[PDB]
Amino acid sequence: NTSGFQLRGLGDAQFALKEIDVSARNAYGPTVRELKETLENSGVKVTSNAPYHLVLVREDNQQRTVSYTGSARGAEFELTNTINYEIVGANDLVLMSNQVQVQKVYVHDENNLIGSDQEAAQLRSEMRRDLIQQLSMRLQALTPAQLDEAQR
Amino acid sequence: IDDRRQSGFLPPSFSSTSDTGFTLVTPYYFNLAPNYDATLYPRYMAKRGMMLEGEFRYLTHSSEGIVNAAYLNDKDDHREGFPDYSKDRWLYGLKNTTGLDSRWLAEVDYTRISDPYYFQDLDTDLGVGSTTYVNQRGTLTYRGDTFTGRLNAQAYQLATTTDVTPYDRLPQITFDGFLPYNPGGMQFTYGTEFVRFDRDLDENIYFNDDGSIRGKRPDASLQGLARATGDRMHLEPGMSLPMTRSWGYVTPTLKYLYTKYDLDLDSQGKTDLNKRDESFDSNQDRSLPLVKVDSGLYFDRDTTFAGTPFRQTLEPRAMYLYVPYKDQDSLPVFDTSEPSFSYDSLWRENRFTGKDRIGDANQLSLGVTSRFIEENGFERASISAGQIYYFRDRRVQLPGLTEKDLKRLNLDPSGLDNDSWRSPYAFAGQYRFNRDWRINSDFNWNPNTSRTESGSAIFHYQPEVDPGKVVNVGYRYRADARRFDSSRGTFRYGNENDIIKQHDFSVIWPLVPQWSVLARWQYDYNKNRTLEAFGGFEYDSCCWKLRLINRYWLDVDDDAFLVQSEKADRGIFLQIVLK
Ligand SMILES: CCCCCCCCOCCOCCOCCOCCO
Ligand SMILES: CCCCCCCCOCCOCCOCCOCCO
Ligand SMILES: CCCCCCCCOCCOCCOCCOCCO
Ligand SMILES: CCCCCCCCOCCOCCOCCOCCO
Ligand SMILES: CCCCCCCCOCCOCCOCCOCCO
Ligand SMILES: CCCCCCCCOCCOCCOCCOCCO
Repeated sequence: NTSGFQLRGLGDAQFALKEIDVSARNAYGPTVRELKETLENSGVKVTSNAPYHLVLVREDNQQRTVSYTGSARGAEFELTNTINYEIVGANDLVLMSNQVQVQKVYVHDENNLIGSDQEAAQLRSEMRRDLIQQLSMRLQALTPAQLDEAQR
Repeated sequence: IDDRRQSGFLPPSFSSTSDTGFTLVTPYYFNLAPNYDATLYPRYMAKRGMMLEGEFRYLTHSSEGIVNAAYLNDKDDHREGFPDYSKDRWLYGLKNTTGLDSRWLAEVDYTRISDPYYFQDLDTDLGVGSTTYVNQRGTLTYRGDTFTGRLNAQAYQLATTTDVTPYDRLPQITFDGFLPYNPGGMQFTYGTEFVRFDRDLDENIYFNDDGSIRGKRPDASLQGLARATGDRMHLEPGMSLPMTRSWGYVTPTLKYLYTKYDLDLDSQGKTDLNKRDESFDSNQDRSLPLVKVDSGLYFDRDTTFAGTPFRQTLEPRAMYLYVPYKDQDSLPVFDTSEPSFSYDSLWRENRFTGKDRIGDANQLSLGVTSRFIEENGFERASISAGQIYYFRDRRVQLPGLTEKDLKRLNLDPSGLDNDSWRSPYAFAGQYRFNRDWRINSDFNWNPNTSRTESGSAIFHYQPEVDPGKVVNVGYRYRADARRFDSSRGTFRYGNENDIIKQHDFSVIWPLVPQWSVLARWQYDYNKNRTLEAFGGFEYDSCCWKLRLINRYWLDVDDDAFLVQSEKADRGIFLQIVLK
């Protein structure tokens, strides 16, 4: 009891919003699929019939060189995955909107391109699951009490 | 106002690099754009002739793509003696992606150049570095709710003459799916793959007039199974049973990996080198069980920093991994690479990528992650620390990194221990803020050799939604890189020539109203050499915008003798803009 730390109890990972229509620009893809999967495993059912939708628009996978070899050639690549999500409510009204991103660095080989592509793929999978984790944490903090307060 | 449709000339740009000489570009923006646009880039150069580029872009619901073209009649000369030299420089490629709404995803990533020196002479967009290859791939993907099938035809075109010819995955078919289950029951997964790796080696020596030979392509440095081609089938069924609780989770997983190779050795590889040392088997076989137990706990806490309430979660994680040892030295490497050590390394079923090498395992990976979440669900900070404890050794290594180095290489690089009882300590830190504050750190310390393997400290500074003030400070270190050696035909650990210890500085800052300073400096402490350094001013008038910089940078080069040389250049760059 010196620290103040103690195990998590149901009341924390309760997930207030227990139902939401998860859709994406990439209608069928690893991101959205594993997202709906994680949510369902968390206790939240996913259905097109819903007043509240989580829409994933523009998932972007960027890559840039961040370090260089002794011959001024690419040594390490930095992959940055960025998903732009918006929460939509009644009558196609964008209730809110934000982005979530993550980035990781891997060693690129100029003489082993396919291996580097595999490494990049695995890295993209891990980053994917991390982004889904973050989106989960964000959706958990939501409450149905937060309304549209639309005004025009 | 509209005026997004500038269907006329775009604000031009000048460049005097004292190497490319006077260079004027005068872009034209074809705004046939309800949803798709076009752009023409007529670049005039002094040392070289007049060239033109064409960039088409289209963006719609369920579709996205960019088409690129470029042509130049080479005025500049005396790159004649260089091999694969062309006077008609051209580039054409398609980066497509269709069917994001359907279950049929058609991706395309094609790019064909005229000669390896296209980017080393004409490309200035990617300034500091320069791509040594371009993608020639086409992917068709069906994606059911329960499974996912993919036909992929991927290849690469060398934008250099000093790298080995890349392998082709002419037909890579993958079928990865799961099985419907009920909460409390077992979960079944399966991953199948079939790839035909092929490659057209060009080991033909290039000549002179009096000097006779002057250098041979790197492909002629490949020996034995390094010259191998052929097909590979992988079957990987697996089962998992995740017992999840609100405070912790324990997930046992048992998989089985079966890989079979139908190889071809092109004779020169097998008749000469192999027979000179060992035997060759075109029919190869591998079968391994895999056990993975993943446990973890969840702790919570309530803190308050600067009035802002944060939730500091403590997340300890443990993972046991068992894979029995099988001699895989008789196998060739096609898609396998060995990534350097990090925190993620602790939670991977295999320390290798691809399927050519399955790491012999008997490990207990221990780690922890403390993260700070503000009650809107936002992750503001994250700290991760871990280490792997080895109960056995790591015998399965890449070609040239196993006990080949003991014999046919007589080498023992510093910092390489595969027989120690523990891994380096892995630290991964991250501190974020929405008004674009962002510091990211990574550090890996080997206690056995008492040496730093990998280091990283990246910092991105911005103020209160003011896009004028930006400050980037980065420090990077890397000495555990495992890369294929062109001059040795095998893999190599910690190349003395390619060891990374570099810093990257960048800044944009307001001096006086309508004026701002722009600067950047990349420096390699290993060569004690500056990669890139530019500085200048940006005048932001009420009507126009003027950016002028003095720039010094190194560009990649491969001389007539086919060795990787770095060659620098200084120049003045000017650009106008209306926004
Ligand atoms: C999209 C599949 C392309 C992969 C085919 C293998 C190419 C590997 O060699 C590249 C260099 O060879 C020149 C390519 O040949 C002409 C290409 O243009 C024809 C369009 O398919
Ligand atoms: C005859 C199996 C080899 C040794 C016996 C081990 C018994 C448990 O392992 C069974 C898995 O063996 C792999 C079978 O080959 C792949 C077929 O399953 C893949 C599904 O596509
Ligand atoms: C826990 C550290 C040592 C365990 C290494 C596994 C091999 C020796 O232990 C065998 C007896 O343990 C029972 C089963 O072990 C786990 C399953 O993997 C062993 C394959 O039979
Ligand atoms: C013989 C001279 C030594 C060769 C240059 C090595 C210098 C490396 O250390 C430089 C560290 O000094 C940092 C000062 O920062 C000034 C740059 O910041 C301005 C941003 O462009
Ligand atoms: C450019 C932003 C202002 C910060 C000053 C950094 C200047 C570094 O660029 C120098 C470019 O000259 C290239 C020569 O490299 C250094 C050679 O002298 C070192 C002696 O070993
Ligand atoms: C034709 C160009 C020859 C000049 C040699 C280039 C030297 C490399 O340094 C470029 C940047 O160095 C600082 C010069 O800054 C330009 C003026 O702006 C200064 C305000 O930061």
